Amino acid sequence: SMQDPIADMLTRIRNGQAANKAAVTMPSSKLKVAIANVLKEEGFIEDFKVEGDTKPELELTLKYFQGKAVVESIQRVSRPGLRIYKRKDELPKVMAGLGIAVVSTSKGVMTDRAARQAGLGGEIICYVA
Amino acid sequence: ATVNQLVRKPRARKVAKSNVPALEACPQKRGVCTRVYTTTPKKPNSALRKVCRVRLTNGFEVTSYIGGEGHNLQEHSVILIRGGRVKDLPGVRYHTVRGALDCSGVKDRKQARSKYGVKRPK
RNA sequence: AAUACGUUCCCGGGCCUUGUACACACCGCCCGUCACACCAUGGGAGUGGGUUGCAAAAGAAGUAGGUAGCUUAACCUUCGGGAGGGCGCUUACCACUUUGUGAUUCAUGACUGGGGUGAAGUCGUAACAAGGUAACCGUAGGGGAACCUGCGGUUGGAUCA
RNA sequence: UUAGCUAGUAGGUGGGGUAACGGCUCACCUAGGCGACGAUCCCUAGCUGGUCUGAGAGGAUGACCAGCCACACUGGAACUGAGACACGGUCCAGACUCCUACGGGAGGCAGCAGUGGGGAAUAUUGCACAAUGGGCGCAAGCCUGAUGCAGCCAUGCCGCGUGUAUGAAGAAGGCCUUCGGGUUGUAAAGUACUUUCAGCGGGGAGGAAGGGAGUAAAGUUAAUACCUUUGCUCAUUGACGUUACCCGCAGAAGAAGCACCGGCUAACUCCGUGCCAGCAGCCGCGGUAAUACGGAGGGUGCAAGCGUUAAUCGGAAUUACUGGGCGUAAAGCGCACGCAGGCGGUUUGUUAAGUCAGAUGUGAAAUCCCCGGGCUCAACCUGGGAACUGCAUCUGAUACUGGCAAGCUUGAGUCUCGUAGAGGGGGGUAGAAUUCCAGGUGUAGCGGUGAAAUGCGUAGAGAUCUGGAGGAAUACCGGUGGCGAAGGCGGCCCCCUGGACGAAGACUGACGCUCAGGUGCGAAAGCGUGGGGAGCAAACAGGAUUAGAUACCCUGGUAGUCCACGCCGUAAACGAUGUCGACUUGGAGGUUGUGCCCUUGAGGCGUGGCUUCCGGAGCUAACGCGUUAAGUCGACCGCCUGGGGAGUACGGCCGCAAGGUUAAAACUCAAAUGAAUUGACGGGGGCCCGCACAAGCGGUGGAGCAUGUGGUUUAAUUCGAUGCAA
RNA sequence: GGGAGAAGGCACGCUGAUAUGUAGGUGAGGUCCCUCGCGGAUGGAGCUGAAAUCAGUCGAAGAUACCAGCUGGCUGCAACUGUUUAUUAAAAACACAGCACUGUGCAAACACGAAAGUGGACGUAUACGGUGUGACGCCUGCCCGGUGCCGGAAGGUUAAU
Ligand SMILES: [Mg+2]
Ligand SMILES: [Mg+2]
Ligand SMILES: [Mg+2]
Ligand SMILES: [Mg+2]
Ligand SMILES: [Mg+2]
Ligand SMILES: [Mg+2]
Ligand SMILES: [Mg+2]
Ligand SMILES: [Mg+2]
Ligand SMILES: [Mg+2]
Ligand SMILES: [Mg+2]
Ligand SMILES: [Mg+2]
Ligand SMILES: [Mg+2]
Ligand SMILES: [Mg+2]
Ligand SMILES: [Mg+2]
Ligand SMILES: [Mg+2]
Ligand SMILES: [Mg+2]
Ligand SMILES: [Mg+2]
Ligand SMILES: [Mg+2]
Ligand SMILES: [Mg+2]
Ligand SMILES: [Mg+2]
Ligand SMILES: [Mg+2]
Ligand SMILES: [Mg+2]
Ligand SMILES: [Mg+2]
Ligand SMILES: [Mg+2]
Ligand SMILES: [Mg+2]
Ligand SMILES: [Mg+2]
Ligand SMILES: [Mg+2]
Ligand SMILES: [Mg+2]
Ligand SMILES: [Mg+2]
Ligand SMILES: [Mg+2]
Ligand SMILES: [Mg+2]
Ligand SMILES: [Mg+2]
Ligand SMILES: [Mg+2]
Ligand SMILES: [Mg+2]
Ligand SMILES: [Mg+2]
Ligand SMILES: [Mg+2]
Ligand SMILES: [Mg+2]
Ligand SMILES: [Mg+2]
Ligand SMILES: [Mg+2]
Ligand SMILES: [Mg+2]
Ligand SMILES: [Mg+2]
Ligand SMILES: [Mg+2]
Ligand SMILES: [Mg+2]
Ligand SMILES: [Mg+2]
Ligand SMILES: [Mg+2]
Ligand SMILES: [Mg+2]
Ligand SMILES: [Mg+2]
Ligand SMILES: [Mg+2]
Ligand SMILES: [Mg+2]
Ligand SMILES: [Mg+2]
Ligand SMILES: [Mg+2]
Ligand SMILES: [Mg+2]
Ligand SMILES: [Mg+2]
Ligand SMILES: [Mg+2]
Ligand SMILES: [Mg+2]
Ligand SMILES: [Mg+2]
Repeated sequence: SMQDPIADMLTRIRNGQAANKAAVTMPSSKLKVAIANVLKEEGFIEDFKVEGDTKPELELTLKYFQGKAVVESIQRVSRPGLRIYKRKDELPKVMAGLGIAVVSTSKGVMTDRAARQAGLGGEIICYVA
Repeated sequence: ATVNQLVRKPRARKVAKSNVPALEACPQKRGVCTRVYTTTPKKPNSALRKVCRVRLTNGFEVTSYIGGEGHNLQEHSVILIRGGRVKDLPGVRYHTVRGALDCSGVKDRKQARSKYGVKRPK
């Protein structure tokens, strides 16, 4: 049974990057759009566009730099079997700063740098490197 | 495997018993010799080791191994026993320490005299 | 001189593939009763203790209640005593101790079952090759021993139409 | 492998009691309370700041000190006292010890010392209230085995010394040697220069602030009396204390040992033995060349310390939350359903419980860390800061999770129509075939094995034909074909029924996945009852091979295999791969639907369900998996932590029994393992060669003769060769 | 199901309050009623009347007389309840349900009867008779040399006639 749409999205994008897919279409959601916005604001994906009235679908387009995939590892940290919540001063640091850790906070779904600048924590979602 | 299983069943340890039970976590124990004799090692090497079945003070009776050459100890002799077993002898788990109350040291010893209780030569 | 149809076969050798629990490399490895020594264990008619449960008996001192007696410094008195107090007795709680029957644990116990390590021991070769009956799994029976047989399943089996 | 416990027990009314609330207690009434979020019971254990180890998370632990509790020979009790059910207070019972005139009494060092036993081990029956405090006293003043200090122990940490600069005749001796050499080695001897520490003799702080006696001033009253306070002057005070420290004396004196040297790990050569003596944490050494045993020489490490032992942490990612695996090494319940539980598609609004931000209190002191200071440095002490990762409250943030109310269909379930199927249960029917019964024809064999015999035969066997009796399964179809959760299911027909898929259509609206306990199904073998029994076949009888053969082989043969109802719940219950969701290149098929094309052939183009083979990326130790992943994830359950002992015993449950289930401990071992590689072997296969066989020829073994070998005899029959290769 | 009344324990007299006699049973007179008398809905005047708490009291003793289980453990036999030698043996002796074998197709076997006839049985192989063992759990292992029983009449002997 589908019990983690975010994990499904991460699996789909990782498989698309592995198999050299131009774009990966999938059912979308508000949290999926929020995560795709963060992924596009960091250059990890080309772009995305929601298509559909009753059943919206995200159509994320992958980015390939010199053949090799731009995103190296996308790992779901907080899974729906073990919730992980970290304070402002306890946020992780992927690849000592070269990677990002998406965090959903009170102000929205921002990144590590944005959360640290704003001065508030949140609960992590996944590491992108 | 999973946290949901581990909260129900905590990860138990793998505690193993000590190899020196008769000492009862004690560096030394005083005993009285009961059966001093000689035994033979197992298959890989043949020799004639010197062993002694000694009754410890607490009540345990064990088999030690006399180190070096020359031991005046006999039945009804007070000896001191420390840990450490002999690999090539089955059953022994302890060593009689020389220089004890009655265990005399090895004669004409020049090297490692402290391990056999030998006075420093003049 | 004779004979050589052909590799069907004995012997020795050369190449490929297959299986191997062998690598001083099959004159390999290796299994279990049986005897002897030692060690640690279960059963064991019973034996001696520790702890403790249940149902009771038990009433030293000490607390609270009761007063057929014994007496009385503070208060009152109408001057006789009164109120109150103490002693004694009794009732209620309780300790030591005692009786009956259980539970747990420790040591011991004739004898007995299984297990482990052993030194050129006795008996046979079940598994590892198609191990020469192909083994293994569950089960029932049988036998000194490894094991054998029947039933159901697997190839974690070698050759070939 | 401790599952039910609790009847003052849960609550209520009233009374009593405590300083205070309260079944704390009493009388009555209600039958409740705890418990798989571990009740009850057993063993062990003082708790915390802290300490060790660990980068961290964690593990171990409660030495000193500090905060709390309990205890004072054992047990019970009460009184005084604000404060006790009281270490040096009281009463009683029990043991111990002691005095006695025998009537009767005295005591509790788990205080400081110290004594006797235990142990491997734990200190002197030392000085002082001079200071910091306590108790009493207005004060002076007294007590203080707390405290301040002295003594012993290298028990731990820190510092210093045991001389330094010269010093090649490379002195002498020792070590080995290739006898030329090098090693000890600037090491030593000798010269020069210092005296830290130990000793002697002098000087000499600080821990001392306080107190008493007078005097000037202030507060007081009637008072200059008496008191308190503020300054002043002389008395004064130290157990440590021959104090710390400084200075002069002289002399290099009085001051270094232990462990190791084959690899792990830094260090090699001889001598003595010869699997004996002996070493060892592992690998292992010694059988005459031991760098491994003992000694010597030399070298390495540490140092007033050096090694062994006992415990803890690390390495051990070897209980893995950080940080593992389950196809083959250990690890998927045999399968399915499902309670509690775990998780959960998508949108809005609301709440803000988790989560996120800020503030407050607290998180003792002590300890760690950072910046400074004092001890001549350090150990040690100390000031500030940080930290104490936690908790409670308040004020906000609303993305996520959670609660609430509305929606949606993509998840899921249902209708309407067809399709295939050894899906299951029950009842009938038809042949092949085997075995017996009866009859006919028919004569000397039948059966069996590598070969034989047991066995059936002249009482007519086997064979043939006819009729009859009874049991099981249904040759070809028949396939890496189908169905079913698994086990499993194969003639045909009927009756009832479960499940799966597809064409198009609408709603139900998260109703969804997994599952500890629990229930159900569950190959064969096995047991009970009542039947059946043709063939096959455990046990068993006979024959046979073999040294033996309680087996393989042959001839018979009981349970069983069969039916109905019952019992166990075991398998290599295997795809050794637990259920579901989606994502991630292809080829060749198999089965079964469905849409459209000129369906001239099993013509083509798409789309579904199941399944087989090959294989790319990816994964794996490799074999191998590879869209039906063993590729990357998500939700859940179960299991694994070295091989034996052992899935064994005990214990609880189930079972008529066999047995099943839950499941250890002591002891031993240095391995036990799986995928693959190179050899070797196979009573495995394929191919090939050689006088190796097959077709010859001649000889050897038969009887003397010439030789060598073995044994015999002797003083020697000298020694060596001892399969083919003597 | 049992052992089990396991074993072992506390109260039992009398008086008073509860209640000058409770609960419970029986249960009249007063009021509607009828499909009207031997009737129903309320009604408790009564007599009867346990069982316990609280307090007191007397004796050494309150199931105070008569009546009225001794208990537990280890074992052999028999399953048990019964029956058996009237009149020395009551038991381990017989029976027993259960189990096995055998014969019995009805005009059945068998037994009493020279026979009729009857019982079996006015039953019909799940019935009857006989023989063995004797509830129930694990089983009944090998042997037909001999004597009985059954199946066969190939061969030998064989009465009466
Ligand atoms: Mg060649
Ligand atoms: Mg025993
Ligand atoms: Mg009493
Ligand atoms: Mg009394
Ligand atoms: Mg074999
Ligand atoms: Mg054989
Ligand atoms: Mg085999
Ligand atoms: Mg057999
Ligand atoms: Mg199977
Ligand atoms: Mg009250
Ligand atoms: Mg670590
Ligand atoms: Mg403590
Ligand atoms: Mg005292
Ligand atoms: Mg003392
Ligand atoms: Mg001692
Ligand atoms: Mg003082
Ligand atoms: Mg005094
Ligand atoms: Mg020299
Ligand atoms: Mg001073
Ligand atoms: Mg070494
Ligand atoms: Mg660890
Ligand atoms: Mg692992
Ligand atoms: Mg395995
Ligand atoms: Mg294996
Ligand atoms: Mg399975
Ligand atoms: Mg099972
Ligand atoms: Mg909140
Ligand atoms: Mg906060
Ligand atoms: Mg300093
Ligand atoms: Mg602190
Ligand atoms: Mg919400
Ligand atoms: Mg159907
Ligand atoms: Mg289950
Ligand atoms: Mg069966
Ligand atoms: Mg047969
Ligand atoms: Mg046979
Ligand atoms: Mg049967
Ligand atoms: Mg199993
Ligand atoms: Mg399995
Ligand atoms: Mg399920
Ligand atoms: Mg299928
Ligand atoms: Mg493949
Ligand atoms: Mg078992
Ligand atoms: Mg052969
Ligand atoms: Mg009444
Ligand atoms: Mg007897
Ligand atoms: Mg009887
Ligand atoms: Mg009997
Ligand atoms: Mg009787
Ligand atoms: Mg009699
Ligand atoms: Mg008749
Ligand atoms: Mg009998
Ligand atoms: Mg019987
Ligand atoms: Mg018999
Ligand atoms: Mg016969
Ligand atoms: Mg006859």
